[PDB]
Amino acid sequence: MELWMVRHGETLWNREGRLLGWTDLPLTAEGEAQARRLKGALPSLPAFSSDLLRARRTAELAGFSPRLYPELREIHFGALEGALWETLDPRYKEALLRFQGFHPPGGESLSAFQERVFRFLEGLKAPAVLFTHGGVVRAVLRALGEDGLVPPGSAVAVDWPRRVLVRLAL
Ligand SMILES: [Cl-]
Repeated sequence: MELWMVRHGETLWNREGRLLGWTDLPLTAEGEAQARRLKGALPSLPAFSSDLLRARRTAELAGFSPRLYPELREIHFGALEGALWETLDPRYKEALLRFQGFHPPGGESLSAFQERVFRFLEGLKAPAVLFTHGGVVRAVLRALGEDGLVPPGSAVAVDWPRRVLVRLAL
């Protein structure tokens, strides 16, 4: 199944290196511009979006009218929401870099997070554009053997559950 995964545009925390999960931060001005540049650049397929503001806004600016679904949310960082990456306890940093064995206090375990994400992908019947978050895009790419590092406001197409098709960074 062809699936376009769009990482929402820049927020102040994506810029200052602060963990951003369920905190409902808005896109920066540049983040909004990144979203606007996607309009007309992505296939006009049916759209689905995380319910968090920044994701919904990116969809809107990119010319879409997505159905809001919480399963597309970034992982919940719990007590570590907004936590500065610099001073993040080495154990969390390591776990987050390896993308495994990470369960932020009060947040979701990486296992529960990836389960709701892949469960959502399994429920899709026809190709679509998913306006989501960095951790979601990363989970998908990692499962596919490839790096899950794309920049904010960018999109990557994947033929789930097989491989990556194209990476769009404008
Ligand atoms: Cl993100």
